Amino acid sequence: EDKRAKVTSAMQTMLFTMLRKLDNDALNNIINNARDGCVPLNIIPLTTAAKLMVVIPDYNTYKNTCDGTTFTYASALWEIQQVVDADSKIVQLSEISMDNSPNLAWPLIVTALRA
Amino acid sequence: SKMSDVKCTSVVLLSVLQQLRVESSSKLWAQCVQLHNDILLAKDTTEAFEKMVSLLSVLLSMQGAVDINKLCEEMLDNRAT
Repeated sequence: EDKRAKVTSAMQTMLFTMLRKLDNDALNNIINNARDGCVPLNIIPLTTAAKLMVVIPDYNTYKNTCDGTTFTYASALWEIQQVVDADSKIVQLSEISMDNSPNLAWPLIVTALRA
Repeated sequence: SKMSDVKCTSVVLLSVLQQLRVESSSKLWAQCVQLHNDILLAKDTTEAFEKMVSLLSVLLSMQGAVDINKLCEEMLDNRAT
């Protein structure tokens, strides 16, 4: 297992180098985002009414990515359908707030749709 | 162009998912494969890059699998290589 791990290690290392060098806004979005703990729960869908799900750990992340009902992700625009807290319980856009953010159950989950 | 490169990266991405044992989820792999065939076939860089963002998302959606932060750790300790 040890030797094959380092294979997979080299292969994964080398992949993000292929990725970095490609330097493309949409990927870099989702790689950088992923680094903050902001990851997709399912396949990013290409279409328009297929649903997207992602985790938002931070109120920062929320601020950087959400703004009213729009969700900026993967170099395209998304329509925040619903948000739920860690407890699987619904959160209204207006509780994800200045002042209230520290009373919420991070991380949250945005189900958005493509524009 | 770099349409050459997005296609190479995509071949390597599939192979990474491979080595993290995705074929034992006959449907995630189905999606991956198709996402992979789609872009090798792409005739303009856009479609390609778009199907490539979806393919990568599968990686990034896998929990234990890759920790990018730990990856980027070694990325910077071996800046030569």
